[PDB]
Amino acid sequence: EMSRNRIAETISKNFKENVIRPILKAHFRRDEFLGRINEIVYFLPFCHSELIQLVNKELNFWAKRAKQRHNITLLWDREVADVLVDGYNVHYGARSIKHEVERRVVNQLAAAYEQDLLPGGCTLRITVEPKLRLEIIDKDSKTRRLDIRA
Amino acid sequence: KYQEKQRKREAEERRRFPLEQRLKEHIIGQESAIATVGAAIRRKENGWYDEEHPLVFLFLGSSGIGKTELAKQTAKYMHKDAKKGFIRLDMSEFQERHEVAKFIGSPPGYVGHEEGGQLTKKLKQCPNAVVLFDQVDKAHPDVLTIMLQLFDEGRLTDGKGKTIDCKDAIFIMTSNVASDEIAQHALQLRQEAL
Ligand SMILES: Nc1ncnc2c1ncn2[C@@H]1O[C@H](COP(=O)(O)OP(=O)(O)OP(O)(O)=S)[C@@H](O)[C@H]1O
Ligand SMILES: [Mg+2]
Repeated sequence: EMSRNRIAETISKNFKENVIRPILKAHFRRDEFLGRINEIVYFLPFCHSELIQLVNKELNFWAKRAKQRHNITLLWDREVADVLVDGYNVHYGARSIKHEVERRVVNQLAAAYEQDLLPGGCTLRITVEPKLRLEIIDKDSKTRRLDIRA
Repeated sequence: KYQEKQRKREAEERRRFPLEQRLKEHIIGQESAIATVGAAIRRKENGWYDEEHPLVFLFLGSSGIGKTELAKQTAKYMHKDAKKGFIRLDMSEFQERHEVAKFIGSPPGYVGHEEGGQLTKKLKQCPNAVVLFDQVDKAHPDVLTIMLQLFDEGRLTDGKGKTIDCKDAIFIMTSNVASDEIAQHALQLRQEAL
């Protein structure tokens, strides 16, 4: 709000002492236990850029596994990251992005690998049809969608 | 005559730099607590204590205001860096009734019987030790029932039946019981004084 207002033209200590300190005292029931803690470190939820970075980390993890175990150069556009961010749940956190990548991307990769539609050395671009779809590449103008049967 | 001269020299040394100043080097504030503990240990060291019943303290207050620190410095005053004469016992380990075996060993015919007790061994090593039952309230009250024999008369019979005289010991019991009440009453008295 302040940013868009200026364009038109950190957790505070009071929150820790007034909100979080009574909740910690209520749960742990002992201020002697809390006073021994040097740093009560606060982990905040993810911003949208951090969600895109999490999707890129998960897709890079599966790309490294595909390159090492099988030699399948996996690729994807930024629209793939924007699509997979929609499966993010604030309550579950980064685990929601891992489950969404395993649902949309890696189940298709496993079904393609079982069907032998992914030989060694082949490139593979995840593309938004929003449904993600795999696309194997061989030349500079060949991108056939992999027909993964049931 | 040499023993009397050594006693007078030790008395002059204690009068030159008593436990109150030595605690005020480390402890800040707590002048009532330092005065109480200093008067009690002065009564003990000058021979004006009943030798039958050991001296027993209960340090009450909020968290991190020098209970365990004053107990540690009391032990360092009485015994210097000698670790034998400072029998620390973190009583938050004693949260169940059956944890008295750490004090008094184990009976005949059970595991750990040959090793005997831990506190009774440490008090055999130093009868006049400063036993710090730190966080005594966090133990089971039935575990604190073992301290009745050890506070009224300074005795604690182990699993092997061997009683140890602990009458010269200075038992100290840190606790946060009524910490909120003591803190609120002290803040109320300071507000009334202001
Ligand atoms: N009055 C004091 N003057 C100087 N240092 C202090 C004082 N009170 C506490 N400290 C420091 O606090 C640290 C540990 O404090 P303790 O000795 O645990 O106090 P406490 O009141 O036992 O409370 P607890 O948490 O409920 S067991 C030590 O490093 C001491 O140096
Ligand atoms: Mg303590």
